[PDB]
Amino acid sequence: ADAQSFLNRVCGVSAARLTPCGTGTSTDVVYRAFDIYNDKVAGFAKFLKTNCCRFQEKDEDDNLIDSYFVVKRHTFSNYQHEETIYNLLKDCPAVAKHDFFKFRIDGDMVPHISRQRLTKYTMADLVYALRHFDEGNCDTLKEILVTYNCCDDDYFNKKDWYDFVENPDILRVYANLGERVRQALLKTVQFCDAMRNAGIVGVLTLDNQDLNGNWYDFGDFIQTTPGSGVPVVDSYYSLLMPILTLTRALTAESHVDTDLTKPYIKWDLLKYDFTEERLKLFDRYFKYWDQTYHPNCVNCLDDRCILHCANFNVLFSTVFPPTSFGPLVRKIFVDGVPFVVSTGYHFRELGVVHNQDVNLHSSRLSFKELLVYAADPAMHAASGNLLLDKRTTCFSVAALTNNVAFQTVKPGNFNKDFYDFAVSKGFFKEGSSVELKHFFFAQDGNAAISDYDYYRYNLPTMCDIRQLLFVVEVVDKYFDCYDGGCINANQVIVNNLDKSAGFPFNKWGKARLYYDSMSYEDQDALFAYTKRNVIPTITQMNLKYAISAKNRARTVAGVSICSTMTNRQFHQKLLKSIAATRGATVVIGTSKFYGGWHNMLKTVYSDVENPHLMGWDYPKCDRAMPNMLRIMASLVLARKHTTCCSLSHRFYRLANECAQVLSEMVMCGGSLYVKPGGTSSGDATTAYANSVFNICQAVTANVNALLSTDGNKIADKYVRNLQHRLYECLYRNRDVDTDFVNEFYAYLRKHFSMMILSDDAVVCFNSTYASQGLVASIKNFKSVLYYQNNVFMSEAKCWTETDLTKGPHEFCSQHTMLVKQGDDYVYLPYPDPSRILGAGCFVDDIVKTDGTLMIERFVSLAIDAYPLTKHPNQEYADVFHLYLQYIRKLHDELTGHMLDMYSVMLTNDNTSRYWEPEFYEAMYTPHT
Amino acid sequence: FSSLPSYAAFATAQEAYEQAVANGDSEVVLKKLKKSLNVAKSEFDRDAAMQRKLEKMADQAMTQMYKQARSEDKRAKVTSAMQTMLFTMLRKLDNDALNNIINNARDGCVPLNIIPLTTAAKLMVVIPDYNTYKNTCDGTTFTYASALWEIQQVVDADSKIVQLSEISMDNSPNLAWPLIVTALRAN
Amino acid sequence: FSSLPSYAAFATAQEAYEQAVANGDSEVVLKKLKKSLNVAKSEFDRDAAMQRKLEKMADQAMTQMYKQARSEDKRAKVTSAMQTMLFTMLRKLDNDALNNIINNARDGCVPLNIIPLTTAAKLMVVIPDYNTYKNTCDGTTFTYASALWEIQQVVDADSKIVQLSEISMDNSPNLAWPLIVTALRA
Amino acid sequence: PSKMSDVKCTSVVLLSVLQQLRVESSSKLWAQCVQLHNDILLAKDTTEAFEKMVSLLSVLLSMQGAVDINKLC
RNA sequence: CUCCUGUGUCGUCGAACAUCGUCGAACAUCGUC
RNA sequence: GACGAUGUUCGACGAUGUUCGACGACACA
Ligand SMILES: [Zn+2]
Ligand SMILES: [Zn+2]
Repeated sequence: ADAQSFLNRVCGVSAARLTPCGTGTSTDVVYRAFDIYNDKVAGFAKFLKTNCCRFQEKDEDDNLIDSYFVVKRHTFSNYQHEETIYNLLKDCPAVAKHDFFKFRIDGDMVPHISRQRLTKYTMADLVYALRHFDEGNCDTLKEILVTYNCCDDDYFNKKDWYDFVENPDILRVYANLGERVRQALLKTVQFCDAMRNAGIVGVLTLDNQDLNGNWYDFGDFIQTTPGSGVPVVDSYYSLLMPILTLTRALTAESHVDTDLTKPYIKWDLLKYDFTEERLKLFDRYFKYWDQTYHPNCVNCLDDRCILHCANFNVLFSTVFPPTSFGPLVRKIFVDGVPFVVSTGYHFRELGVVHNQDVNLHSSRLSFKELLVYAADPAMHAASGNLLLDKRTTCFSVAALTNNVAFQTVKPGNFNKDFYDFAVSKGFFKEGSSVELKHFFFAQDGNAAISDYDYYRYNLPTMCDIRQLLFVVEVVDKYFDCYDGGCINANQVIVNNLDKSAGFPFNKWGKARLYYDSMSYEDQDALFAYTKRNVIPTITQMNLKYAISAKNRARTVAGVSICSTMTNRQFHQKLLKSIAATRGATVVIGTSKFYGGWHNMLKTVYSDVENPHLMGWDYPKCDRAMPNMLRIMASLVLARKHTTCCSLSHRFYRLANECAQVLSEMVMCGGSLYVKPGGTSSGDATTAYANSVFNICQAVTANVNALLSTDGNKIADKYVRNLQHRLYECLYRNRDVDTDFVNEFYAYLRKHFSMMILSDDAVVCFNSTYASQGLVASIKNFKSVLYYQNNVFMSEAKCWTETDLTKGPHEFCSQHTMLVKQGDDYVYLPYPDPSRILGAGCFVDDIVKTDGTLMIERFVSLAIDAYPLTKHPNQEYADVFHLYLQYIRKLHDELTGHMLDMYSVMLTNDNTSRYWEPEFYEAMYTPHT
Repeated sequence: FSSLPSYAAFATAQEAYEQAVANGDSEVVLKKLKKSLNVAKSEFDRDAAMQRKLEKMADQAMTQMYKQARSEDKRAKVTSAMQTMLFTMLRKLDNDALNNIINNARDGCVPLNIIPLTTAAKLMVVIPDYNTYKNTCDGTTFTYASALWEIQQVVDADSKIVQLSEISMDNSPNLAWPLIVTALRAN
Repeated sequence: FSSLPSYAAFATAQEAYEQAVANGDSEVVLKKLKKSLNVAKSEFDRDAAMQRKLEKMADQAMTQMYKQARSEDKRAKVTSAMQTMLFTMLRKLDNDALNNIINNARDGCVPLNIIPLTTAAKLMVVIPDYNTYKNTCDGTTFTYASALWEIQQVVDADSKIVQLSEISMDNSPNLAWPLIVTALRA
Repeated sequence: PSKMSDVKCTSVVLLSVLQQLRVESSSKLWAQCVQLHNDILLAKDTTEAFEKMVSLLSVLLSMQGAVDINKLC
């Protein structure tokens, strides 16, 4: 009939066995992902394609394969225009056939365009499926994974198949798309060359490319003089970049002739430069990215150029051998005695950087030269044994000794008198609400290395740079009210001067020895030396002995004294200005006593219209944090040095931060390993880089929530214009638009309020917007973490509170309770009673069991446990009353022991304040 | 405390006041002697308090000088320790393999991660399971890092010497894992 | 505060001042009695503050020594107080397995390895005499840790495997009797 | 109190006693003791925490350090 | 021979400053003889 | 020169408050 004639016309010449998928008219495919930008809409969303009539092709045996004949029905002007633009690009092999024809649909010559043999999905569909991930709505991703033999439905039958921590085989399942994505990139470069040669101008979007690589839809292309065409590939490459490392697109570049069926390239073992290789890779895959790429980020022009080129370097460094990164040693003669010291560094992100003050043939070593030579891992690794540690997958450098060290953790010390007292006061009964859950868990020798091995969660993550270097502007706006810069050595405030000094300096003393041995001139000289040289140091992981509720080990990282000593002078002014500011987003240094909790909460709630509360968590926050976001945090913190440091000084300070905190050599046991990335616990600026990263992820979730909605359905005109300009400032503008950055910052601060501490946040958002999709929800955080953090955030760890009279469900391990405090209603933080009782019953030293020597211990625990006395659950208040009665008993028996052992009274006339709730109650009221 | 000018005035005014109170004269002179006794005792207490201030300044100086004589001691001690450590670890370092791989580089600048990989004369393999041992260090000699190593002194997690014949498939649940194999680069 | 020499001076001064203000004298008398009270009260405050400082320093130095002594006692008596605490609170649990194990181990029937929990794992316990063997074991079943175990083999002190029908009252003195029995959890 | 809190506190005290007897100098034994301790502290059923307490106490009683007739007098 | 960074609170001790009081004692002014 | 009166001046003492420092402890990220 008519449909059969249409089908035979659609086949035409090819031996195409077509079956009418849908019917003989438009098919209206369900919700393909488009990347559109016109005068009305703008965004990367899922729209409703409705002007096509698809036919699926079958081969012999009449079973269906993955090739469709999409037939459009557009007007005559567009028909002739696309025919003219296709008659030029027809010779390109990265272009699907088109076969323009005319067919009498209703009686009058309707013109059709029939692109031939195109895959069910496009590249925009793959990118949207992997970037906006929903663990219960991922049908397109499953179909794409199955259709290309990455896996099979029995894989999705299992649990947590999508998770990156549980089931890390999804990395291999994804990497099975790498060669397909890489062939798509090569076909894109071919198409760009054809466009330039034919003199065609047009914007390349992702939704106009198959999952084979072929291009089509020459609708908005303009013809020009041949040889002077210009493709626009900003949105294409930028939206594509996060999946170039997820699917390991450039794995085939490690092989000989760049094909996976050949051996690896046996790179020269002494080679460390790899700059011509990086330029070749760029010119091969990103040829028409029209912004200068510096392989070595030491030649960059500012911090935005550093972020750009470091993104490209963190992609290209996955091709080169891992033994070619790290310090670049060199033979130095210290008075006719040959040393081996570091005179450079080769970063995976910052390229190659050489020290400027390298002096061969020295005569004598001063104190600061001895420091920089004893802190380098060069002399410690060049002299130690080789090491092949089969317990981990992390790179192992050398073993410093002749044998491995297996460090264990001990159990806690049972305080039996407090426990007997508690169970005499009617505690710890069967089926009670308050029970012991926090203990001192013991560990065996295999705990330190099994906890270091969790760095396997830090994968190379390439970031969408066009949105990362806008999110960085909004974050910098979040950090404007502070005052930072470099300080002299005599202005540095160091507290706890009797702590360890890292490795190897802990063989000779604590930090006091090295702060007293060095005059202020020596410290200033060392600091001014780290601005022209890279000092790679060694951190030391060692297990933590503290009370917790989970039986997993906890390590801490002790960074050297050189690194802390100079990082203090760099950052301490800004860090103190952050910790001494109230009313801001980053609530660091704000106390919870004397009405501080109420003030913080009232500041979060500030002006939001339909306020709900919300809080999330980062799974494996320190292990899985990508290196690009840590470099971004460092640059945002160092943006305060616009007058004290030049550009090269700031770059060398960034290089030092990287080489010392980000990818340094970790000594776990008695052996040196290579840390892939993350955050060092003992870094000077950890609780603040964490806050910058927190705000970065929240702003990213917000731009992903606003750009991924149908702009045709946003009822408000202001928000529609704001989404249009947001897309245009991400992917169509290279410069910084300070007016729109201020406008988006105001929008966020009005509709998405935050209370950020280090990787702990509480948000008071506008619930109507979040339901319409104009601010971030929990699903947007889940998606952003999946594609920008390589973790899966389970919604069982996040929370939401619709009633603001109850505070946050949890913030800084404290719950919130609205109590009446003298005609006023305030918010008070109360802990977990199990935590306070566990701190009472289990101590970490045998002398803390005596009690009478440790009454201030229980005074502090009762200060922390006071607000439980306002709880409607009676056992929660009984906790505080128990602590008070025990303090009284402790004082009584101490007085008895003093009167009997010795023979003198110890009234003290002032110890009766701790038995009564007035002290602790005044601890939670505003001063005056 | 008698080393001050006002102490003599104090003693003299006290003596005059005593000689006056031993007679009991009219109040016009007695009050003036009390005023002189003041001026004396007031300047006396002034200079005595100033003497206490200067003595405390001297004590602060003494403590500040007894602390520097220990800070310099500690500085010299840690300097000696650091450079002794450098010169000691350097003696197990300088050889022909290092001087050979450095002299092959473009400008003498080689990565650090290949210094022990190509110059170290002793390997240490830590092996968690038995299958890892079977696939890694089977036999007395094995190949790693493009070299040929020679097993000697395999020990266990307790640092007790394990014999090569005890590492079997059936005896593996009887010895403490991991085992730390030590090898020597065969020439 | 009443034992210092200034006590009598301050008391007499205050009493005379009250007696004089109760009299209603001229203005010079008020100021002169106030002067007496002034100097007396001032010197009394002086030596009383001296005594307060001395007593506070004494109490501080006494409590520091007390804390030192108690800390040393705690650190010294460890490893001998932890064990008695452990057994004190193990007797209080009053379990039927832990008490059985404790009683056997105090009689001599100590195990040789960790007591297993699986259905077919091996257990080896020492048995020092026949009467200890007489009540813990009948026939083949071996009752230990409040659970039935099935004997596999019994050895002597010199690892000379012995059977089950040979262990008896008359046949007891023909062995050395640290018989290591073996069994699996039934 | 309850028979669970007592068991957890006794397992804490028992592993302390074992650690003082230098069991840390045996990799396998210390690993098993740590496993039993951490499993008693996370237990929910009282009938399994008692089995693991049996196992841990059997680790203690198989040595010859603690004189048992004097402690249990 | 091992225990990191930062924040915040409590306790003890010490120092400096200000105010008030306990005061001791010089006088700078006023009225009178 | 004395009488009376106020206040100014230092030092010791007591207290309060403020701020800094040293040591100990507790909590949090
Ligand atoms: Zn650049
Ligand atoms: Zn600066």
